[PDB]
Amino acid sequence: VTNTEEELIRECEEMWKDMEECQNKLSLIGTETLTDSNAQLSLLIMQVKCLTAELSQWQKKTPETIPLTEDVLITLGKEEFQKLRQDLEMVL
Amino acid sequence: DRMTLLLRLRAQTKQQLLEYKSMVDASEEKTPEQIMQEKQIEAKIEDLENEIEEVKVAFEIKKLALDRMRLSTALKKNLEKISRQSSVLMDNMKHLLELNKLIMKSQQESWD
Amino acid sequence: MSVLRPLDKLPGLNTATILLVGTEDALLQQLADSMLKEDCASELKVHLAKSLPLPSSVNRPRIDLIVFVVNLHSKYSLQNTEESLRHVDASFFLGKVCFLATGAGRESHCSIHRHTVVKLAHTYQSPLLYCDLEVEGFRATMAQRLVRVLQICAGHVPGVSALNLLSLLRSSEGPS
Amino acid sequence: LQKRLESVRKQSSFILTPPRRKIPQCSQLQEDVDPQKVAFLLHKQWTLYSLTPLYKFSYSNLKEYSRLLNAFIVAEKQKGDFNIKVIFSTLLGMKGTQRDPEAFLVQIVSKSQLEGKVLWTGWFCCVFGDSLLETVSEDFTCLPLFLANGAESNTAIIGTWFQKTFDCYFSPLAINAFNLSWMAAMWTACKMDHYVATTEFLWSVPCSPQSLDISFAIHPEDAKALWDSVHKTPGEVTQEEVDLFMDCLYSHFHRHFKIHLSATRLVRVSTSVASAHTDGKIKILCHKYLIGVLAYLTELAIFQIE
Amino acid sequence: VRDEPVLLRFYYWLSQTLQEECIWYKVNNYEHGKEFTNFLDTIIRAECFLQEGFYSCEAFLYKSLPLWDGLCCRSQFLQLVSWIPFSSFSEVKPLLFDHLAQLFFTSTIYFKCSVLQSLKELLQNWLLWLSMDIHMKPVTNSPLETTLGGSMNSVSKLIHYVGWLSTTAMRLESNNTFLLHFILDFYEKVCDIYINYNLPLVVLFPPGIFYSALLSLDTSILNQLCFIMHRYRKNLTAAKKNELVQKTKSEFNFSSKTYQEFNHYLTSMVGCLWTSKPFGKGIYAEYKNSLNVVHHPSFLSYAVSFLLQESPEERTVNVSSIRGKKWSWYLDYLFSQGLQGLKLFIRSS
Repeated sequence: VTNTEEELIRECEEMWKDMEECQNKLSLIGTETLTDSNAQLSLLIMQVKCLTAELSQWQKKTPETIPLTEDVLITLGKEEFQKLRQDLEMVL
Repeated sequence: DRMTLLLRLRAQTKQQLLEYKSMVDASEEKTPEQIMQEKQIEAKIEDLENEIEEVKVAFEIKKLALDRMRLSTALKKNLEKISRQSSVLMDNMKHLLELNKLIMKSQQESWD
Repeated sequence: MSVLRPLDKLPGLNTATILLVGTEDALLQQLADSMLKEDCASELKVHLAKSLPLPSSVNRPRIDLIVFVVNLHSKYSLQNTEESLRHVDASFFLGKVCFLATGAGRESHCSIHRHTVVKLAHTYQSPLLYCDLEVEGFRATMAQRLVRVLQICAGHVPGVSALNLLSLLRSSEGPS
Repeated sequence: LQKRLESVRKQSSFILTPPRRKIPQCSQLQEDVDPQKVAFLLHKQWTLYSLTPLYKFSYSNLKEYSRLLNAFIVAEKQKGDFNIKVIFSTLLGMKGTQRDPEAFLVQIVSKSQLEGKVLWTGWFCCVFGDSLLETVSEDFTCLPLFLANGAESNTAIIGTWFQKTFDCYFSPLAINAFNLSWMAAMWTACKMDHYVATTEFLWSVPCSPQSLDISFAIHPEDAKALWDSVHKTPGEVTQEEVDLFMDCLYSHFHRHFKIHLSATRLVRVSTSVASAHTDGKIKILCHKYLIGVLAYLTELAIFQIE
Repeated sequence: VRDEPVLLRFYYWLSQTLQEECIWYKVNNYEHGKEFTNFLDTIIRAECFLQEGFYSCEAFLYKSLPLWDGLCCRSQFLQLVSWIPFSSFSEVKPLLFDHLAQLFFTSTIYFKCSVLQSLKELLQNWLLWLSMDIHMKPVTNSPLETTLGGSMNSVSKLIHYVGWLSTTAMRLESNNTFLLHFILDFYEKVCDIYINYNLPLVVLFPPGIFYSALLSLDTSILNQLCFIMHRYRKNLTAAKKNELVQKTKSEFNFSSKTYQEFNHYLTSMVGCLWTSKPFGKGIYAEYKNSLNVVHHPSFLSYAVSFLLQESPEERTVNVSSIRGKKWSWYLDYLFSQGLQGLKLFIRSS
């Protein structure tokens, strides 16, 4: 349980380095305000640029092989069985 | 229980990293901007939200299928060998089968 | 400088915030006290604001949600909000700006039109909700409603993003 | 029934008031309009109510309805001699649209125990109420607006009688504080070359445990020179003309006292034309612009029904 | 009585009753709200005795759904939306379905279950009127296939909107079974449209509901999934008999996109139960036997209890050798507990 803890410390450490690399690329983009005369055009044209931006990203991501071996899924399964027992009392 | 904290902060960090990467891909990738009508723009909005809903239910059903296969093999290796948690796990399965038998009789009488 | 952006710094570890923007100080304080009654799995940090642009503070976290509590019995809450949405970014309007029009239960003493805040939300692409914060039973329904928006904008659920909240809160009249 | 369906969808949508309105014309009194009747209608205190359209109303059955009303309101005072008698008087020539039904007058005039003293005055009318006429049948008579003069206990015992005979129900009328600013801008859009009163405004502060009132007076020759600098497109009163006229009145108050009155609530507008209040109290002080105000009150009275 | 001024005067009274004597127009009295709760109990028994909603009551919900928050007699307000009569789909969605979806994804899950209990009673009374509207109209000499075809896309976009409400709110709560019982109770109303209502339209749900119910941890969700898919076979093959008669006139025809989609549902569910090939097109050392009838975790409670009732002096646990003769004894124990929908599915499909 301790070695699968420190694997999840290290996998959350390397994606913390991924987001601060994305934070340093995002700070170069400056200020962009919005007026009243062209507010319907400056929010819907960029939504076409916004919905295209994760269309490549949700298709790049595979079903992720999360490395878990033993003694986490058993303890999460008993917590799942404890909430399944309360849900079948409430639906009764 | 620290493993729920590790999985919840891992899913939160994955969601924040995915929305940061989509914000960087929105700031760095552009479209050709022309003079267009509004209804073709909202038609592209509804077609893109149908396509992004299709790939999000594809990723959700494949990730949930991998999770249920790992939980099925984890419960198979759990109930292969008799352990010390069986004395409450057998009582929990007996209470779940009695509550499910009551839900079967209630569903049959309610349907008739 | 005196600008606002939702993405400059780090949020933290299971910690979100909310920027309560309004003119009334006794009405938004009871909304701020009622959000701490409904418990959750995240640390809540309620920020109270008068009018945008804010003063240059350096101890501010990453902002996940800015609500604009306008009053339907006051034009002073509307004219400060019109000066508030000039100094904003277009990345706030991807599902991170909610509106609250208080005074909707009293249709005898109202001081601005209902179609005005619809037209303010239609050209700026923001969801519009109506609630009366003078009733303590209505305020706990409102304080439940600010938490489940803040679970989306902080990214505490898998699969639902901030622009997924904008697609669910759309408003369009029937073309027939 | 299909035009009853199309009037719901304008009320179900958020749009119900046009942003560009017409300046009201000079309503000249015709020869069919009685001059001695309209002087009695002026300088009186009125309470407004809205009403659903009536059933089996005829113009020749008023003699039977006068005897049933005189036998009932004496009896309601006995359950809790009276020399009172109601008069159903019909007025002519007030209508501008020919499809409107005829308005009439209901008084209570005391008899001569020695003209009697009028204790209560009821008035049913429909001035430019054409949007509700095609939503009713031809059996229905559409008189939405009602004005009462007198005590509220005499209103409830006669308003009981319209519930049990004509299958209707009275509701209290209320005008919003947003809609007082449009009718104040309409009263400053008038044309005058005669004796005028003072434009009186009154705001109330909602953020107090007690009441706080501000009396505010504007000279109307100073109001007319303030209006035409704002009013630049003639013939139409727009959305931006009224909201910039209220903003320069608020900025005139702001440089002296540093109190924002745009957070407050406007409750009383009294000009040279008429005086208004939010709960339905009106005092019409002009006869040349009589039906222009009363068509605007039927413009609100259909909206509280629908 | 279908007289016109007896219904317009009832419209003119009760619209003024709900407007003046409402909740938020008062000074927050609990005693007048109890009488307003007692007045709404008279309305919900009068709309059910008449079997059509009043024209005052749907006009009040046009003006109150922007003004409602989600509490303060929720159960009397969600039954007031349950008996609204049928209209067009484009008129309901700016006035009801936009203001419902602003409160559906944001309130609690007891509100999320009470919307789908209200919409399954809305799917009762709308399909009850459309089942007998064909019978009581011999007047129009024109064919009614444009009017039934105009009523076809009004109700198929109804179920695909609530099916879009069901597969999005599953992602919000992240697979709770308490919402999943009342999604499949809403499709119990869908799957009885040709047998009980005689309406020639077969609509299907997107498969985010399907693999969340197939891979659920509950036996009763798997019984109701095998109940609806048994009803989907008897609705579609009887519509194949409707396609075979109406081929010579080319009037009542179905598209070929619902036959290839239904083949994707039937092949993928027998690969997770019977064929032992769980990887298909939607889903892409015992990975071929991780998902079976006896290897599913909801039926694993019956798999442990089968080996205890055979011999309660056990030493090893062997759940993978249940084949042949004691596999029929394992199906005899599952059929006796009340799995009647799985018994009718295995004898037909």
